[PDB]
Amino acid sequence: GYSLAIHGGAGVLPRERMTAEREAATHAALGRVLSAGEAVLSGGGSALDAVTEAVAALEDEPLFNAGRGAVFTRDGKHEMDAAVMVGRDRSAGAVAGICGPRNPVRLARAVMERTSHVLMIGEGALGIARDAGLAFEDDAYFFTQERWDSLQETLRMEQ
Amino acid sequence: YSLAIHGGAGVLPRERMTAEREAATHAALGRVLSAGEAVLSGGGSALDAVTEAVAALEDEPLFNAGRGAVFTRDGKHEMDAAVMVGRDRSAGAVAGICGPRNPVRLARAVMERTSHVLMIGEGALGIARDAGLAFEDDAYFFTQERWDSLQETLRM
Amino acid sequence: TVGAVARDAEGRLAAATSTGGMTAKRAGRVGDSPVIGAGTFADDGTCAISATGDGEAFLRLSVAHEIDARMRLRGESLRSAAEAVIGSDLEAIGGSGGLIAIDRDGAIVTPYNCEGMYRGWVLGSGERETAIYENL
Amino acid sequence: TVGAVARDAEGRLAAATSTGGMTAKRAGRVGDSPVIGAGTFADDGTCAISATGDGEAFLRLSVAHEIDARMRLRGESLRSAAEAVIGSDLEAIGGSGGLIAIDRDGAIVTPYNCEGMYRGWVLGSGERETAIYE
Ligand code: NA
Ligand code: NA
Repeated sequence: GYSLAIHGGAGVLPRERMTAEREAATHAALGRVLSAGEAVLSGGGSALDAVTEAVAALEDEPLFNAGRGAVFTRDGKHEMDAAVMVGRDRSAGAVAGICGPRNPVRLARAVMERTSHVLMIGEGALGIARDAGLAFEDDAYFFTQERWDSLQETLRMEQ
Repeated sequence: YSLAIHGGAGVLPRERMTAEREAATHAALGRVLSAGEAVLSGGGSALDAVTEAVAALEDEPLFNAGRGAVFTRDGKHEMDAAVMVGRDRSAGAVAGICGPRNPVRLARAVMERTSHVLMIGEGALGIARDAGLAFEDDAYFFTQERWDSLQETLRM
Repeated sequence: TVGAVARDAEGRLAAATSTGGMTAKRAGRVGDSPVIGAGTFADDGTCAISATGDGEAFLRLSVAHEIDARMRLRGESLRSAAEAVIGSDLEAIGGSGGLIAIDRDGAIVTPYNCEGMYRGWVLGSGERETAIYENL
Repeated sequence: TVGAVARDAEGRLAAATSTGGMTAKRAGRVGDSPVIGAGTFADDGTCAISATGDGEAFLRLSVAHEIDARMRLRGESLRSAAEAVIGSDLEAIGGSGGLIAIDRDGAIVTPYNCEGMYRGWVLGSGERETAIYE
């Protein structure tokens, strides 16, 4: 039978600083992601559909550093990287340094499916997003106060 | 010491290769070997050797790097480069750049000036400027044969 | 960094990774996530992998590919290979992070060498778990 | 794509690769050259590698790393590993190209599976060659 595994990063809050509310919120987010990927596999969808939908869910969850709740660069912007790979033929698509596409993983997949390339950057990558009719969002959608404060604190502790 | 080089597997087909072009090609490769040989001969590093050799291949318009770089679909240059040192697996690389005269010298600037092993866009060019590397216009990089290669390819 | 690996009923694998990168990152920096053989990887003959951690260490060691190589060339299990690379190799060069991976027979491993890794899995049975630290 | 691999007087290795990419490539495409473990690679315990050919095939197979892996994990020679990957693995995925590589003992290999590959080497003896086809 099918199976799915997921992660929302190794950059976890240390246990001694993790509250019961945040712990519960985190497990809830991971649960919603598992459901997104489970629904696909359950419905007889591909492994590719499963990991795409799962990662799109992780992008949508603001607790995880992808799509919404993406960390900030030194210059207070988002630069988002993503990749998919299918084990049948080692077919792949990836992007780096992107901002605007709501779900970078859906762009990574658009690259694999629409081009002969396995990695694309800058405006060429965004051009594929537009061709593929992928959703774009404003900078506010991706913004989360905690990540913004994380940047300001991180920059302050370099002085 | 030893040095090996290449100027690409994208060779001109035998039936289109003239005796003059063959000679010109071996001459260019010879100049590259000399650039890298000078470094190793003088007791310089493997890193200095491959940097200088690749900078020479970039400078040679017969070879698809720096000057004589192929053109994109939209008639521009996008140049990628990397260095790696086997002692500590230290590395630097750039992708999608145009301007730095010798992309490989930027790849090396990334390794030596940052903690990163790959950089793109304006961030990469900012390191070039910090490192005081030479920038060139699209004219410098332009070679008629690559331009004609694009125009023929676009006939599709 | 976030990611997912899946095995369908026929044993076909896929992997996907997405990231917003790194807090106070230098504009232009590219880590392991978008580089197949580093942070993302899938081959139906071995395993599917999605990594999270110090991108440079994952790029330098080609972590995802190293695990595929150890499975193919030494006949290692996904667990043995994945745990060795994250536990030992990644530690040795001073890198932090972890990795979710599923082999072609459905074995799931989620090794990490740091405080924790937000993670979970769901099976075709309906059986499910999530974790942050070492426990569930 | 162009590149160079060197072995120092002390047996220290390095590799460098540079490219204009591929003619009429889609703007934003990144190949194997700037990806360590794909098109560029150096470890003083095994070999230094600089690749040229279909960049996507080199990325998908992680050609440079596969050769480092085969040397470390199967105890293969640089020649055996490099020839296997360029000759068989790269063919199997439908990719064209080749590779210059130097091992930690100074053995140079320049395998390719296509019409030719602009290449050359110079030794500490002063002894030199350049080649296009055979
Ligand atoms: Na998210
Ligand atoms: Na050139």
